[PDB]
Amino acid sequence: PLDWTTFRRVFLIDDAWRPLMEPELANPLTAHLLAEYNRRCQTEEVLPPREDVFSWTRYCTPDEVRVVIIGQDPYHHPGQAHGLAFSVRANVPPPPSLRNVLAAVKNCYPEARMSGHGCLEKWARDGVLLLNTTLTVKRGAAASHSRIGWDRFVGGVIRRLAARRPGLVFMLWGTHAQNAIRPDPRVHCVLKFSHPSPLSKVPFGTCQHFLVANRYLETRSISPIDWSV
Amino acid sequence: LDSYDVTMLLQDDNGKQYYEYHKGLSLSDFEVLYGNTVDEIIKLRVDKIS
Amino acid sequence: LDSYDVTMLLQDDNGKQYYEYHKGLSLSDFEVLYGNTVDEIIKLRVDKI
Repeated sequence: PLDWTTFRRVFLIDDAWRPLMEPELANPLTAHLLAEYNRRCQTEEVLPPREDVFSWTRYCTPDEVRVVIIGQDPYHHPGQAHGLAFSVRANVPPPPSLRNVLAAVKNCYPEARMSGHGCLEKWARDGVLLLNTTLTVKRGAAASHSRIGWDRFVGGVIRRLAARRPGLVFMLWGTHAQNAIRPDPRVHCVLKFSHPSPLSKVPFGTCQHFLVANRYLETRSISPIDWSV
Repeated sequence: LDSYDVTMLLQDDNGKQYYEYHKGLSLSDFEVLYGNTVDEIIKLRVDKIS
Repeated sequence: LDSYDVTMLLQDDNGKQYYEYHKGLSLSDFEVLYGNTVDEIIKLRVDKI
């Protein structure tokens, strides 16, 4: 029933993501997930807008992915979310967790030129896949669309991405990312830390994932990520 | 394994106050929600439900 | 500077509950307070004063 050509046109999905996403259209859950998303869109204010839901497929191809950073659901206020985990639109002052991510980058790289902005498109074009497990949210309600099927769909995309070849870097921040995404640590470079939230047990500014990931890439003869943003 | 309800009374840049209700979250989810909060907190309620 | 009244209902390892009260905290104070809490959180109340 669900046709790839229609699905990618409706959601503005880059066709380079086809081998990784098209098999999800044979999962009967996908039809229920799409009908529930279509129905929520008519009865409530759904974020991010439709053209942004899959912006994460548009910055780089599956073969250009080097690092996977897992998020939960999008920011729930208008103008914040744009389809990438943690990232905010350019005119938006970075919310507290994102400020802590940016401070950890600057502590890792004192010579990095930081803009003070929170738009992470530069990282995304460089193979930093900033992926939320839940792709939509009702305005003003965190995790409101967390049980309609997005995590199963996205879970499928990540599994096929991870299976393509060994050597991905995974940065898993907080309990939720660590419980949901469990890659084989002998196949991929699996990096774990507490969440960047100011409420975490340890200050996120002390996180060295950015340096550890770059030392890993060098051992595989891959050029490092420039973390400046 | 604990689940929580979260209620916030926030104030926007125009001085308008509004409620937000977040239901059945884990304590880790509450911590993520807090780190995404930008408007001024007037009231915050966090209650274990299970 | 916004100051807050912070109330917590906590549960110790023996399953005994107890209240802790904090008056005049900033949001940064609350964050350090929350981060350092080891007992199980039953209730949290943060109110601008």
